[PDB]
Amino acid sequence: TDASGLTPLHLAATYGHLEIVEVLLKHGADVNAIDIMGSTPLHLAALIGHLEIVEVLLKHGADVNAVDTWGDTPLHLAAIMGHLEIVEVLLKHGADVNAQDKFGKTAFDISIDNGNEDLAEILQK
Amino acid sequence: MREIVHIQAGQCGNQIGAKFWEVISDEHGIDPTGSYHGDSDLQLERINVYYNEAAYVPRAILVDLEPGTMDSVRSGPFGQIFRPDNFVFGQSGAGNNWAKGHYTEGAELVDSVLDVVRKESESCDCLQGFQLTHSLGGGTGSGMGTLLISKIREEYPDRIMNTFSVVPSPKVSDTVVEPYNATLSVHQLVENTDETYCIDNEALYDICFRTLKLTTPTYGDLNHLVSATMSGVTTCLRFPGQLNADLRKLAVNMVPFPRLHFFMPGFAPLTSRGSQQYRALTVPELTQQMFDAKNMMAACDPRHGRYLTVAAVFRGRMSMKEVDEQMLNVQNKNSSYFVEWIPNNVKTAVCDIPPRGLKMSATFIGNSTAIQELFKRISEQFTAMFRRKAFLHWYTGEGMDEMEFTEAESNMNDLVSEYQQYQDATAD
Amino acid sequence: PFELLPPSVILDKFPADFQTRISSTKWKDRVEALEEIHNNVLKPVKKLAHKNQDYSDYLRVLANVIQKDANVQAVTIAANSVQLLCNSLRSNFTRSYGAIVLVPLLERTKEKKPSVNEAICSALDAVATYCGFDDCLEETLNYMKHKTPQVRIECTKFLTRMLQGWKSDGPLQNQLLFKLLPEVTTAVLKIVNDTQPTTRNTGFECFATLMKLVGERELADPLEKLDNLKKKKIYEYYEKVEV
Ligand SMILES: Nc1nc2c(ncn2[C@@H]2O[C@H](COP(=O)(O)OP(=O)(O)O)[C@@H](O)[C@H]2O)c(=O)[nH]1
Ligand SMILES: [Mg+2]
Repeated sequence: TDASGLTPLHLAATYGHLEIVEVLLKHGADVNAIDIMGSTPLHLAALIGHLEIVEVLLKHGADVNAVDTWGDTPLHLAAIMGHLEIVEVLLKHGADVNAQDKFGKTAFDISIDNGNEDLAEILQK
Repeated sequence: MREIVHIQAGQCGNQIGAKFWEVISDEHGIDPTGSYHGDSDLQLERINVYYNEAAYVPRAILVDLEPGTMDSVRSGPFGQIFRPDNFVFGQSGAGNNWAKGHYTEGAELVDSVLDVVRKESESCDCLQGFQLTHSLGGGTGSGMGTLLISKIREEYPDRIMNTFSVVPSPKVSDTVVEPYNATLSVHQLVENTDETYCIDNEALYDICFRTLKLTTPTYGDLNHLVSATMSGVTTCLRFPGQLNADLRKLAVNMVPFPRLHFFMPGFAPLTSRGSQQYRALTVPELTQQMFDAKNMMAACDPRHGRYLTVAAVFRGRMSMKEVDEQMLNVQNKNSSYFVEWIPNNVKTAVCDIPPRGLKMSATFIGNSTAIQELFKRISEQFTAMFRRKAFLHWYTGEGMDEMEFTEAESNMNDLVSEYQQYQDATAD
Repeated sequence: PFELLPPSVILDKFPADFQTRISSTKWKDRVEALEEIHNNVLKPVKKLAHKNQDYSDYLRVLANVIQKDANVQAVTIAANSVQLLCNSLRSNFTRSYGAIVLVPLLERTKEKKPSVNEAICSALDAVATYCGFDDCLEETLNYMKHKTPQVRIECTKFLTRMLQGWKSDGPLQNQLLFKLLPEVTTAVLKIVNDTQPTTRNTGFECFATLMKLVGERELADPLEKLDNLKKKKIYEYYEKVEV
């Protein structure tokens, strides 16, 4: 970690470095490592939309319902940006849908606050 | 108020710009050679606006940092008609970075563009204004475009600045820094352009998918709707009409407040690429399909906001009296969705010449407060990435301070709040 | 004054890889070359050498990038160095040093980014505090009649700044008085009657800041040619303006 708490896994999962992720995880890098803001490598992977990274993170036991300082879970971030394939994979690994951020808007309240007709279909199917 | 200088910047700018010049050159009876082969004289009545005299050449400037689209346009069907000297294309690209186009490598090329801009302006009897096509989610059209706007603004402070800005969406391009670029670009258009047509790609995609029933829409499927919409909103400018003749008269009728100059265009009927839709829709149909959300080029529900000003343009031989009855009806039957404190805010024009392929068409231009939904959508994606400062090193590495992101985010939310402010104002 | 400080010498510190780098087709080279001499040579000093040092060679390479460089980033860091020079070199910009940067700063007031307009104005203020109205007065009036609306409002605001801190030497008949109505009040009226509102708003202040210095009855003659409306916006600032 540095002055922010970011690990090589955070930054590899953020900027789509799959080969760097698979290697760090083979040699035992903490998947649930949080930075100073509570962001896990799964948070940043769901944010940028690296599907292959999101699955590899989960396959090593990634906390799928972790919360950062702002109260967002990887399901919130995969939804706000519209990475629908990642939205599915999270739910298929037990992503809780009722998580409320500091503002109180859940995953379904974000599919509504932006009128995402695509997301509303998957979010309850 | 006569001649209009057209500019296309970036990948998307030169794409929809070349497709727009194909459309109007045909409507004005101009073949790729530049010669006139039309029949009616109304085509040549106001050809001086977009074209120059030859021995007809478009008054268009083509800009991009990447020379890729330079050759894709010249290899196009109408690529031989543009002036060779009007191609201003740099060496390196923009990498879909607003800061590279606006601050770094676009500023190194912008002086070359203003030299071509000046050239086309000196040969104008009376320059009416400028017209820009670009994408807000890109790097060159977003970054270098807003720089070109602010540069033209300081050199031509008396001319209208009009833009055709397309909005990024996850349903099309998968680049994640597009909310950054669009937020930084909207932060410029709100303070530099006199009028801006919002062309949402999420709306264009939903139209090709849910209305034209195309499973996998391509950019040609999307740019077909853009060229049709651009041809309609420019009809009154190139054909001898009475209402909204020049750029300023249109802006004086459509922009009640300076920052609220973001228009929600519509068009009917929604045709496909080379399909069969012969039967010219009736006037009551053209009016119903004009005022719906399924024909808006912007992902906003007009039911969620109020229309400040409205400009409707009908094309084709039809009963002008039957048009007034319909345009009156939709107003007094949906009076809650029209601002009371602006009397006669809806204005309808008629043009005898239809677009090539149809007998009756109708183009909608609305200054609705529902356009805040579009900015709310972009502002949500912007903050989601910005809270984690993802990819910020792109823009800081090109000189931008982190504060510039906070300001552009703040001014966009101010623009949203203002659109809500007049959505709640009453008459009493 | 606390200006008994030892004058340090900084014209030696300039590395050989500078005049080549500051004249490069790569923006990074020009930005880094200006920034290093700003942060490492000009920043950690407070009193420069007034004698046996000709900074005019360095000042004109700053004006070249201020006026002509397209990289707005370098324009900012270069104008800051000008402000630092004339600050740390009190009573140095007699004529050549003051004029080598004045008109490039006025021309570059076109830039609208607040950080850049802040840097160029603060340097224009710093060159004015040591050259009150040498070239400034005569040269500032020229750029209030410039074609660009942005350089009109900024050069007009800049006169108000110098006009505010106008203490002169006295007793009377200074360069301002003999140009009061022949040129100065005429250039201000063009701003007062500009087509744009924010521009006129600058001239309203600038006119009211002028009536603050010279008796308000002395300028009642050009006041009557003005609209009764423009008279109330001018009297508006007269209550707020002082010095
Ligand atoms: N409708 C439409 N949108 C486009 C087209 N090309 C690019 N875009 C959009 O523009 C954005 C990328 O900007 P682009 O023009 O490629 O980068 P630029 O060259 O720096 O302006 C993406 O979000 C795309 O959705 C096009 O042909 N049609
Ligand atoms: Mg692209």
